[PDB]
Amino acid sequence: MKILRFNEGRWGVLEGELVLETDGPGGNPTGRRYDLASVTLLPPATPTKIVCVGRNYPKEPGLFLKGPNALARPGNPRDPWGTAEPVPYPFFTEELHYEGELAVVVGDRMRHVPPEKALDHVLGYTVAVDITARDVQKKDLQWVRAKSADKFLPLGPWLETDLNPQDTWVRTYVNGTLRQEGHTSQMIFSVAEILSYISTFMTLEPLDVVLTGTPEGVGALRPGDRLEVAVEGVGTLFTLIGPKEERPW
Amino acid sequence: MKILRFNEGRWGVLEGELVLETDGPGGNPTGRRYDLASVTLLPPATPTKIVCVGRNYRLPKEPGLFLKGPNALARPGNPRDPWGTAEPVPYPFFTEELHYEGELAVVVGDRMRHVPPEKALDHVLGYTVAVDITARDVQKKDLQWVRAKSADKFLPLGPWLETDLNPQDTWVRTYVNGTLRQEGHTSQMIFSVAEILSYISTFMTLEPLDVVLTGTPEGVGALRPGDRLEVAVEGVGTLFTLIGPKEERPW
Repeated sequence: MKILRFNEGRWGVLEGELVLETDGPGGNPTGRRYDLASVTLLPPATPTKIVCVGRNYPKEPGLFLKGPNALARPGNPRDPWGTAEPVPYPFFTEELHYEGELAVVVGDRMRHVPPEKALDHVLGYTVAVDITARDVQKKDLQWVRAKSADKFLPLGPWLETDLNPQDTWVRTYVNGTLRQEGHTSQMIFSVAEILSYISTFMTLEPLDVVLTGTPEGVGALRPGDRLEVAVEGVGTLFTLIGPKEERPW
Repeated sequence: MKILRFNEGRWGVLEGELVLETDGPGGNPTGRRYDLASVTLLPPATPTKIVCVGRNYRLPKEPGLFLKGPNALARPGNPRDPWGTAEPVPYPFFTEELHYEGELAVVVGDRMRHVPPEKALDHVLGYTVAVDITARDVQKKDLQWVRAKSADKFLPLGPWLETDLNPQDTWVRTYVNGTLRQEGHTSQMIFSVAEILSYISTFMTLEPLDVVLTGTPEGVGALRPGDRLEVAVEGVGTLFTLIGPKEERPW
């Protein structure tokens, strides 16, 4: 089942081309319905925090954080490039990378949850583009500016509630050209193991977002570049890079 | 004035020993009042994120930064009964090098994006106190300081925020089990509060009620289960917190 957030933070379930509004994620229908093209798609979550895995394609998962300010609206499939929220090419970097990833939206609070019970706390899966500024990532104290600058996390188009996270494909296309491709069965740490690990020291709240890592093929980006990340059984995330920004003031 | 959050996420202003409830932070009074001793003090903010500064007391060219998730927030001890109300910070199973760092904390009032240093402070709602709990061992080995700085309860915050203050003219003092361990004058900050907020805003938009930590003075030492911590910031207040028993295997 596809669950989405749209317009002024509304929730709904996608029924073909019809968006059936619900009271809360996957909740009872309110009675309103909208044509998919007529709504403004939003990241399918309202996270208190975003936890991301490093190399996943290490005795334990490497983790880093992104603030919610990194979230960027996904392009509406009915009009991709005309609606996707642009990721400004930062003035502080010159090594901007992209990383297509499978993303997890937590459904139930998780604290000290064993691997075998981890997926039961998942609301659904969605797609993300972990934007990275590699040049500052090497010289900064921590990856704050490198991974958590504004819009460094396009997320969407919606989440799928029924899926086998360890058996799906992630394909990233840059300007129509396939640049990344990977099978989640090749994950060093499974989604379940990742969520479980995190829960040992950090409680995951309902609707928090967890990035599962990026496959091989990470390349550079240029202003104007158009990205398309398709994840079998989930959906396709459309996002693009905006023009180079100048000095802040 | 002193603004606080209490009970079921209610906001209020402090007058002596009375908490006067308001509609939002510093908002209109509702007409309800409570005795301080009768309410459950909460961290004075509901941050979308917590941005922290690294070394900042007397050298880096730019402020070093790191994040903490809201899960790190821990209730401040109520000044009317400190040790009996403060939310304990469990001594984690994953570390054996837990350290304390008392710090001045800032609570953002108005959204900040590309704000120059000279306009920074005008966007501040107020100032409060914090203890940046740190697990030093994992901090050296892990990929990033996630469990080193963002483990549950790694951020006691409170007791409340002060709206009227000169951030660069106050003292931060940390006491452990009745003994002074840290003492720093904020005028000795490498980066001023205004510069820190400004810097952050050049790439990261700060939302209303986000929290920003401004670094810690010398005196960072090791903690032990049962330690009673007090961080006093002149003109702001005193944050009371404590370390709980060491935890064992997660499951």
